[PDB]
Amino acid sequence: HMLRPVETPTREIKKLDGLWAFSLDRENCGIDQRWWESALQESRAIAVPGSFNDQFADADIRNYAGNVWYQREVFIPKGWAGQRIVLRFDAVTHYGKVWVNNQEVMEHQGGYTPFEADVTPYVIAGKSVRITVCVNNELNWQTIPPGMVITDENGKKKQSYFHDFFNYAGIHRSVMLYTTPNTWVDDITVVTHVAQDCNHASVDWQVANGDVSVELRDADQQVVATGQGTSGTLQVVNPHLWQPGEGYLYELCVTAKSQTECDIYPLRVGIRSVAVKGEQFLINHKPFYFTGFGRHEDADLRGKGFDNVLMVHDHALMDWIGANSYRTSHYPYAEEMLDWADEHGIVVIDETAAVGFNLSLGIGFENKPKELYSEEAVNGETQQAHLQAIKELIARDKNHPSVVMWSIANEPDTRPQGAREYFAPLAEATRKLDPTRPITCVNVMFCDAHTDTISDLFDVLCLNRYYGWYVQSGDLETAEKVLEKELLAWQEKLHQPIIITEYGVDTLAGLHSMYTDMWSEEYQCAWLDMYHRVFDRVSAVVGEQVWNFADFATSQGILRVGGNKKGIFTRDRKPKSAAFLLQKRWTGMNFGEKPQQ
Amino acid sequence: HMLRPVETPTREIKKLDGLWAFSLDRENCGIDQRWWESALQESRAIAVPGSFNDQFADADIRNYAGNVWYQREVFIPKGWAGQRIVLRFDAVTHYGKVWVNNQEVMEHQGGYTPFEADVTPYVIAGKSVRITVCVNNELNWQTIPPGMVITDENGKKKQSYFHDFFNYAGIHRSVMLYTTPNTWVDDITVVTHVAQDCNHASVDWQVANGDVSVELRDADQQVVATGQGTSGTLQVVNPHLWQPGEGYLYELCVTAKSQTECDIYPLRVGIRSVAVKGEQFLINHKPFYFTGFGRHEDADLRGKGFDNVLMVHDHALMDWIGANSYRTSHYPYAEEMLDWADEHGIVVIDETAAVGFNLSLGIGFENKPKELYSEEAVNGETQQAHLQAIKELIARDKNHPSVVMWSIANEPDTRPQGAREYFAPLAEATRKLDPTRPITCVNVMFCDAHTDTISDLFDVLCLNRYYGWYVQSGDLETAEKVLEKELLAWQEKLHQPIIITEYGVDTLAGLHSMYTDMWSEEYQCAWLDMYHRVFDRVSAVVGEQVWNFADFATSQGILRVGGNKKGIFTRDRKPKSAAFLLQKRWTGMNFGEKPQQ
Ligand SMILES: CCCCCC[C@@H]1NC[C@@H](O)[C@H](O)[C@H]1C(=O)O
Ligand SMILES: CCCCCC[C@@H]1NC[C@@H](O)[C@H](O)[C@H]1C(=O)O
Repeated sequence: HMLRPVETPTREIKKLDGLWAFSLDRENCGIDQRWWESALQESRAIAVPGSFNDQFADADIRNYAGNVWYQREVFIPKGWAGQRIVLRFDAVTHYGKVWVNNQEVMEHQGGYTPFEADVTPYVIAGKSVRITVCVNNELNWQTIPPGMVITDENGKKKQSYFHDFFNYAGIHRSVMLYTTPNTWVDDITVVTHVAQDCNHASVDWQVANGDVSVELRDADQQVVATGQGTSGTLQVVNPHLWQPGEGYLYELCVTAKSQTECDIYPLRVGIRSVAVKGEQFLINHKPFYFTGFGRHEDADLRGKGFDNVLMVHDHALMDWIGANSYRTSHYPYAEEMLDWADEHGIVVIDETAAVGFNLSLGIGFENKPKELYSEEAVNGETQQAHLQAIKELIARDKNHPSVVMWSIANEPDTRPQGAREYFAPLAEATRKLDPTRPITCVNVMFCDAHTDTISDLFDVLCLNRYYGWYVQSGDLETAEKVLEKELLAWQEKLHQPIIITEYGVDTLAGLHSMYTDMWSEEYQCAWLDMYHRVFDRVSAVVGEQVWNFADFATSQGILRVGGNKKGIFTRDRKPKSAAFLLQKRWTGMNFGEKPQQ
Repeated sequence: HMLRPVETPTREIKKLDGLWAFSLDRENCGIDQRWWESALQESRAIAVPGSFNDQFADADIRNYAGNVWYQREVFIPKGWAGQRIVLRFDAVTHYGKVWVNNQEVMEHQGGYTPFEADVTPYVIAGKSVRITVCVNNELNWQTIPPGMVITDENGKKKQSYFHDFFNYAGIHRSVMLYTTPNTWVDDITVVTHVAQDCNHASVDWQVANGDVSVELRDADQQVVATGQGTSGTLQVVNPHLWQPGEGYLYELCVTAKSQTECDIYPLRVGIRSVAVKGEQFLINHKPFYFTGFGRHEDADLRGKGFDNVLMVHDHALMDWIGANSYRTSHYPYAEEMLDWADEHGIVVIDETAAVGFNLSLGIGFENKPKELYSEEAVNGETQQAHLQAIKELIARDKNHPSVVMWSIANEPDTRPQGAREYFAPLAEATRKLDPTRPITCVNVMFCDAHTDTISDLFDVLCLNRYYGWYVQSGDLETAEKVLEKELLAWQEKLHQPIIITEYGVDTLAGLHSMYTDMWSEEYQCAWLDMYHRVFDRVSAVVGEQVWNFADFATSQGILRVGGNKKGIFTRDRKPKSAAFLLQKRWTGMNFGEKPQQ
């Protein structure tokens, strides 16, 4: 049971603020020598939140595999003698184990979701405790995402993985201590139903030794509904709906009264209905059309570290270009992202970190498990770890009205028997963990309409298609034919709504061509344009998401010229020519509505 | 009297073909030691045609001022015992003096026009003579263009000049030996009149001890007119006219019969009428609208050297983009250019090399004659040299139907009294040297409508305007207002047709901006677009020529990031985004007709 921290009977002191002591451990003696005991040797200042790889311009820190130590002292605020205090890590990429002054208090696997522990017994209010963090950036076959650690003859660990983006690690987001009353709200769940768009209710179901009443206050803070019951309610309402263009928010505030002290938790709600009918995706009983991007949490110097200016600027760009939706590509994003999405009515495809369950999308000319689904590779523990990743993503983003669909994985290889054996239970478990949202699994190119094995276990079909790029390279005529043929094949086979969640081409900013050859800005424009002409001719396609909003870092190889260049913007957010192409189509269309051509 | 070499009683052996011996002369002892006597010492292979500056990747050859020696042996063809043979240099940039085996035979000042000498007495037919050329790249106040040589304390000559483009030198074009019969055509002049577009004649006037008859053969080689008379004729005709879109060519062939031997010269003619009426420029009695470029003869490695692939490719680009006209910016171009223009119906503004008669367009923070028009600077000899440059340009391109206007100079400073004193006689002398074409002088920005002194001495007003770039920098709103105000002021003051012969902005390929700030591709697009919206609101503007077709080399300075970047194409001919902007406007308009907005 987890909620995002906020105010009044609750209060934060964040240690996000500032520089920590940081150290490597090339021989992994930190645990043996109990480094959490003393203040570190060999410590250098590092900034949190932020990846550790790019911060020191050193290829050895950058390419490190192992454990790293983050440590900082802090003064525990003194008006906190009688309240309950928690230590919350909003993300520690891959694995983290924390000591609060010689006392292990938490441990976590999963680099993208928050994890907290009550630390009341282990701290002296009014004085300073020392926080030590042990961070592991290693991936094996039971981590979400999977990878393999390669140890050379000399014990240097080098991490290989099967996804594009670079394996940035560290404390990527918020680290804070926050206090709730000893009687406190611990979890909230809100569900919205709507009929003729002027007439429904907000079911609730709450959970910590406190009798609870909930007021549903206005944007004007005018109250229009009231309930009581730990097992919640159905507050019935005639309302203004949370819509894609505007995203209205009521405020449902839950009051947890114990007979002495009280706690109250403010939770914003968007009144909207999501469903799939035939080949139509409907938000509030109207067929929506998705436009926008796959994104990444990547940026210069800070890696995957959260940054407010970046969020403000990237939403300004996305707003300008006319995007209405995005997918949290290949891991759960910072919650600040989803909060922004709620206030602005941005439609979001929420996705777990389950990427790389595929051993066919390689560079060439170089020792893998020859069976993807097996005891050596993706096995039962992997499945359990995956289900737990689904449970953490859902427990954190269930109430967000902007999250409109759950993505279980991205681009697994579905051809082997055992893909369906691995995925079907996860598809079912996910539906039972949130029956109010449709479910998806993003589908790779070579698992075509004929060969794919699991897409009928999901509500929406999300395709990643690169005809004319990785195959039929340079050939816009042939690729157009292939793309039309496979889209009609998919619509014939499943009669589900189709979103093209990935389509894009590597483009060097400033490379121009009078031909329309690959890597050129002219080719990025003509290729996106040919895709758009096809989408507009297939009734089932309800959504387009250009593969990347910006250029991002990847591991080194012959396929990646300083990373992935499929961005519409450069890594410093400057637009390639295709940006204006996109802006013309996406602002020239009626909002949320499929282009009539 | 000069004509371009061609065939049958005439025949070429070109020494353009191939590598010559080349040498510097840092102490100028080549003339004293009569290097033309022997085969050179210290000689390295060099390619002709082509500048010498960029060919060796050496900054000292590149930045040299002085004399250089070109020398090659050649075998004089033996079936040339009884015909007359000439040595023709199509261009030797700035100055050249040639010895044909210890016999000075020619000398020339003027780096852009051909010069030839009969060499019959000085050669043994059937054996090989040695050709030595002395080339000077220096500019003083009596050269077209003017410059000043700066000699430092150690006698190193460094050339300063007052124009943008780099002072490339050498043998830039064709060097050939060609034979005519001892009775030969020596000069031709053709004039075209046309009334209701189905009804007029071709006046002629011919000139070398030969009785002459002229047949006017078809594209089908069908004869439709015939004359005789050294003093020519008026062949009256009902015809298909030389038009801008197509450029039909008759062939007028002149037959020079002596009683024994004969010579005949083929000369293509375009039947078209050019005139100015009010604020209208008419080709064949219809108002034309100019689109296209200022160009340059500049390209990688070869400098200003002529190259056939470059001509084919640049015309393919210009054709694609929709350009119908161009100005031979800042010197006469290769005649092959004007021949191409004739066959393709490209309208050309022909311009002399008289650039830099202005000492106000400088970079800053650095000794010039404080009076531009004076004995120290532009004086009477400069005027005579300028008139001779006008005479050479006109004698070479008079018959070309594509040449539709003569440009006397580019961007002189007209404010001082003495600008009108210098220019008026040249304007008159030019009208009397070709009364069939309108006359222009390209006008610089700071000689505004109020202050300019000489524009009323010319038929067409050609403006070079850079509001929003060099002034009101970045400000599209303010610059738009200024540009409209000055264009209406010019139309009010002179009621002449206005061509904007220069408008452009420096643009780094691949620099992009979400603002529309300078040096960005987005700014090049928005600035050209604002100019186009203004032009379309002023009745007198009949022509637009974006300043540069491609990026070109300039001398070093703080204003030029690796040269001038105002090109629409890069120096390797790849398009910036604005190229598509241009292609949309220029191909979306009715041909030769002003955009109705
Ligand atoms: C032949 C199949 C090619 C799959 C390649 C498409 C990949 N999908 C997942 C994304 O994270 C990658 O960046 C994308 C790519 O490589 O740019
Ligand atoms: C303030 C007046 C500025 C004049 C500058 C305009 C110049 N006209 C002549 C061209 O040869 C130059 O390239 C152009 C420029 O500099 O790019």
